[PDB]
Amino acid sequence: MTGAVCPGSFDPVTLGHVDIFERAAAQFDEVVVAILVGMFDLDERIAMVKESTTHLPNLRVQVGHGLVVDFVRSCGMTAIVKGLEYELQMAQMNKHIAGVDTFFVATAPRYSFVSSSLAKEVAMLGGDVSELLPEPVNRRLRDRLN
Amino acid sequence: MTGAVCPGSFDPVTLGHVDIFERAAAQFDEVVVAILVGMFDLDERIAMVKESTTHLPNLRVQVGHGLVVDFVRSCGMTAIVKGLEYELQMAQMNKHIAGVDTFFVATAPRYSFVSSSLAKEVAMLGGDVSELLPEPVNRRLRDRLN
Amino acid sequence: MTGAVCPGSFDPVTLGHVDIFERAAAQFDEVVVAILVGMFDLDERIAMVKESTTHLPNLRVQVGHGLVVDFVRSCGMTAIVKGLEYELQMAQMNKHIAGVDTFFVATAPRYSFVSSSLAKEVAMLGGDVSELLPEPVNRRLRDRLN
Amino acid sequence: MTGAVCPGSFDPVTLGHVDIFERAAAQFDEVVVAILVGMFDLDERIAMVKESTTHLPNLRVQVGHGLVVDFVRSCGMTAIVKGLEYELQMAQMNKHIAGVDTFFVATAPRYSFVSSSLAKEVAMLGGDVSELLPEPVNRRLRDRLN
Amino acid sequence: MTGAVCPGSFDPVTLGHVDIFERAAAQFDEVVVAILVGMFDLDERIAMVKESTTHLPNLRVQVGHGLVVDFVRSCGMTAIVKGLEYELQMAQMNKHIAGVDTFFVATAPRYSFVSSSLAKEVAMLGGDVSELLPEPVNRRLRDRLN
Amino acid sequence: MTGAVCPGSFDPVTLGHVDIFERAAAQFDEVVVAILVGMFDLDERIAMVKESTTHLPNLRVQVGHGLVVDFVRSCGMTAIVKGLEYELQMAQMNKHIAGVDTFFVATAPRYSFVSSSLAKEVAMLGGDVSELLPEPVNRRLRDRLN
Ligand SMILES: Cc1c(C(=O)O)cnn1-c1ccccc1
Ligand SMILES: Cc1c(C(=O)O)cnn1-c1ccccc1
Ligand SMILES: Cc1c(C(=O)O)cnn1-c1ccccc1
Ligand SMILES: Cc1c(C(=O)O)cnn1-c1ccccc1
Ligand SMILES: Cc1c(C(=O)O)cnn1-c1ccccc1
Ligand SMILES: Cc1c(C(=O)O)cnn1-c1ccccc1
Repeated sequence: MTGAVCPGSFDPVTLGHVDIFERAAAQFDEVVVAILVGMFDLDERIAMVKESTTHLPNLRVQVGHGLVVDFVRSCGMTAIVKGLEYELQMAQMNKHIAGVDTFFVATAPRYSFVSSSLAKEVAMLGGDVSELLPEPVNRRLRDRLN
Repeated sequence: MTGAVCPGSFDPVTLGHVDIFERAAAQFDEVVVAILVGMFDLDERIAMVKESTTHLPNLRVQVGHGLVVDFVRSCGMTAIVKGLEYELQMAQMNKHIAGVDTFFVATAPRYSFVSSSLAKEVAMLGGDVSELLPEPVNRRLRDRLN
Repeated sequence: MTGAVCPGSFDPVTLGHVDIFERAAAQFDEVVVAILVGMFDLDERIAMVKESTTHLPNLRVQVGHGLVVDFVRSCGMTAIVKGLEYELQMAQMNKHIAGVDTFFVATAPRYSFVSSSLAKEVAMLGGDVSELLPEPVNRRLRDRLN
Repeated sequence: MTGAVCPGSFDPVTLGHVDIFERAAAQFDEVVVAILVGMFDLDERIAMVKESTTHLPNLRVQVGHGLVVDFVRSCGMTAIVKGLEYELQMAQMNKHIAGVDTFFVATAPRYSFVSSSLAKEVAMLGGDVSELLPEPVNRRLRDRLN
Repeated sequence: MTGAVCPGSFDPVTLGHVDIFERAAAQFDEVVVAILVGMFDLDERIAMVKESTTHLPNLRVQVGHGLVVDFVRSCGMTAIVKGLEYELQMAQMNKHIAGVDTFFVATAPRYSFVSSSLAKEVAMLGGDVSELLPEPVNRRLRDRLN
Repeated sequence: MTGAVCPGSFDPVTLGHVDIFERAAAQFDEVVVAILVGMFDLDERIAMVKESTTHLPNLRVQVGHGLVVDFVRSCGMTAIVKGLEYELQMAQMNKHIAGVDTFFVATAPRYSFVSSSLAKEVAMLGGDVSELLPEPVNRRLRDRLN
C-alpha cells in the first residue's frame, strides 16, 4: 500500500497545489494533504482543500502538528510529495532523522508564478488572481475582502 | 499497478544511481531502469546495473531507444524518477508531449558529488573512486584500466 | 510615446539604482521613478531621487500606492524596468493580471554588491559606502548618523 | 528613434522567440531580428522568422555577422533584447566593449520549457511540438522529416 | 603570520561549523572564531565553541561587535573564512570598505543540510539531530528542552 | 609552511586570474600556478603568467599533469585556491580522494564578466578586451591576430 503526504500551510490552497495533489493521487494509492499549523483559519483551509479535491477519491485532508516526518510515519504513509535548495535542506534533514523520502514535481508552467502569499497580496490590492485559484478559494476570497 | 522508469546512460552506474533505484523501488510497485543509447558498451552497462540491483526484486533493467516518454507509456509505467533546471525543462517538455510526470529525489549527501563522467575522469587519472561505485563497477573499472 | 516605470522603496536610492534610471532614460521616451510606500521618510526619499537625477530631463519622480501595474497603466506608461527568480515570479504575475511587461537590466559590475539595506547596515556601523551612493544620499546619511 | 535588436541563431524560431519579438515591438520604435551565423540553412531561418512576424509592422529580419554589438551600433539601434548568468556575462561584456545595453524579459510561462535544440531533438524522435512553434516552422519541420 | 576569522552567531555551533574551523586551522597560523551578537546566550555559545574546539590549539574564540571587517583588521588577522550569493554580496562589500578578503569552503557532504536554525526547530519538535552537532551542544540541548 | 595551488588552463591568463593570484599570495606562504594541459601553447601560457606576476615574489608558475590533487600533495602544498556548483562537485571529489581542500574567492566586481574563452572570442571578432587582460597577454594577443 503506497502513500504520499502533501504538506503545507495552504493559506490558501492554489491551483498549483491542486495540480500537485492530482499528480500525487495518480501515482500513489493514498494521498494525505497535511495542513500544517495567516489569513484563513484552520477550518477554512480544510474546507477549501476538500472543496477543491472532491474529484480525487483517494485523497484525504488532515490537520498536522509537529514534524512532518512524524505525520508521515504515524499514518503509515511512505513519502512526502511537493511541488517545485531550501526544500533540498529539509528533504535531506527529513531523510536523516526519520528515513522519510521526498519526491519533488515541477509546477505546471501556467502555475509557475502563483504562490499563496503572492496571490493574497495581489488579491488584497485589487488584482484578479481567480484564474490561479480554485473556485472555492475564489468564493471565500471575494467574501473576505467584501 | 504503479510504476516508475529510471532513465539514464549509466556509463557507469554509480552508488548515487543505486540509491535512487532503491528509493523508487520502495515507493512504486515496479521499477524499470532504462539504459538509453561512451566508455562501457551496452551489454556491460546492463550487467553492471543488474549486478548492482539484485537486492531489488521489483526492479527490471532494459535498454531504451527513442523518447523516454514513449518508453514509459509503452511499458505501461506511470512516471519517470530521477535523482537531483535542465531537468526542469525536460520534465515539462515530457509532460507536454506525453502527459508523463517526473518525480525528482535529492541525492544522499554522501553521493552528492559523484557523477559517471567525473568518476571516469578521476579513475582514468589514477584516483580512487571505489567508495562511490558498486563493486560490480569497481571490478570492471579495474580491469579496463589494467 | 514609449515609457518605463522604475519602482522600488529607494530607502535610500543607490548608484546602482541611478545607473538603471540612466539606462531606462536612454531607451524610453519617459521614465517614472515610483517610490512605493524604513529609514528615510517619503519626502526625503523623493528629494534624494530628484537631487540624484537632475541630469535626466525625461525622468519624473512620483510616490506610488497599490499595485505597481495599476501605477504603470494609470500613467499610460508601457513597461516596468528594474535592475538585476523572485523578480521572475512578480514579472509573470504582473503580466498575468495587467498585461504589463518587465524588462530587466544587469547591474553595472561596480554596483553589483550594493543594496539599500546593506548600505544602511554598513553605514550605521561606521563603514564608508559613500562611493556607492549619490552625494545627496551621502549628505543626508552623514547628517542622520551625526 | 528607439530600437532593439533581438539576436539569435533561430534554428528554428520558436513561439517563445516570437513572444519576445512581440513584446520588444510593443516597446521600441523599431525591432531588428538578427540571425547570427545547424538544421535549417540561413535562408530557411529568415523565411521562418518573416513568415512568423508579418503581424509586426515595425520588425525587420536581417542576417548578422560578427559581434552583436557591432550590429547594434551599425544599424543605429539602441539596445539588445532577449528572453530569459551566462547572458549576464555577455551583457556585461557587451556593455564594456561597446556601451550597448541588454534588456531581459521573462518567457511567457507556457513557453518556459521550449528551446530550439529541445524542439529539434523531440521532433526528430517523433514527438509533437507543434504547439510550441509557429505554423511556418511546423510546416517546414514536417517536410524535412518526411 | 597568517590568520583567518570565522564569524557567525553560532546559536548553536554545528559539526558543519567545526569542520570549517578545522579546515581553516589547517591552513592559517591562527584562527579566531568571532561570535557576533536567539536560543543560547553569549556565554553558552562561547562555551560550546570552546568545548568543541579543544583539539585545535591555534584556534581562539572571541565575542565580536560591529563590522566583521573591523574585527578582522583590529586583531591583525588577514582574511574571513566561512563555509558554503548573499555571501557574495557581503564578501564584495567587505572587500570594498576594508580590503578584507573572504575565502569560502564547501561543506563536507554529510553536513550539507545542517544549519543552526534547522537543527533548533527539529530538536524542539522532538527530532534527533545529535549526529549533526558537537556533544557539548547535544548535552546543553537536552538540558534546555528537559 | 602554508601553500596554495591555483590551477587552470590559463589560455590566456586574465586580470581576474591575476587578482586571485594576488589574493592567494597575500594569505599563503607560497603560491603555485599550475597550468593544466586551445589558442596559446604551453610555453606562451607560462610566459604570460610569469610576465604578469613578477610583482608576486612568493608565486611560482609550473606546468601540471594529471589530477590537480596529485600536484598539490606532491609539491607539499596544502590547498587549492580558485576564483568564483561545478566547482563544488570537484572540490568535494578532490576532498574525497586526496583530502585536499579548496578555498574559493569572489571575483573583483570589475572582472566578474571576463573569462579566457569570452575574451578570446571577443578579441578575434575585433573587440577591445585589453582592459581585462594583462599587458603581456594584450601584447601577444595583438601579434597573433595581426
Ligand atoms: C508552492 C506554492 C504555493 C505557496 O507556497 O504558497 C502556492 N502555490 N504553490 C505551487 C505549488 C505547485 C506548483 C505551483 C505553485
Ligand atoms: C546524476 C548522476 C550521475 C551522472 O549523471 O553521471 C552519476 N551518479 N549520479 C547521481 C544520481 C543520484 C544521486 C547522486 C548521483
Ligand atoms: C537592487 C538594489 C537595491 C535595493 O534593492 O536595495 C539598491 N541598489 N540596487 C541596485 C540596483 C541596480 C544595480 C545595482 C544595485
Ligand atoms: C531561448 C529560446 C530558444 C533557444 O535558445 O533555442 C528557443 N526558444 N527560446 C525562448 C525564448 C523566449 C522565451 C521562451 C523560449
Ligand atoms: C552555515 C551553517 C549553519 C548556520 O548558518 O546556522 C550551521 N551550520 N552551518 C554549516 C557550516 C559549514 C558547513 C555545513 C553547515
Ligand atoms: C574563471 C576565469 C577565467 C576562465 O575560466 O577562463 C578567466 N578569468 N577568470 C576569472 C577568475 C577570477 C575572477 C574573475 C575572472
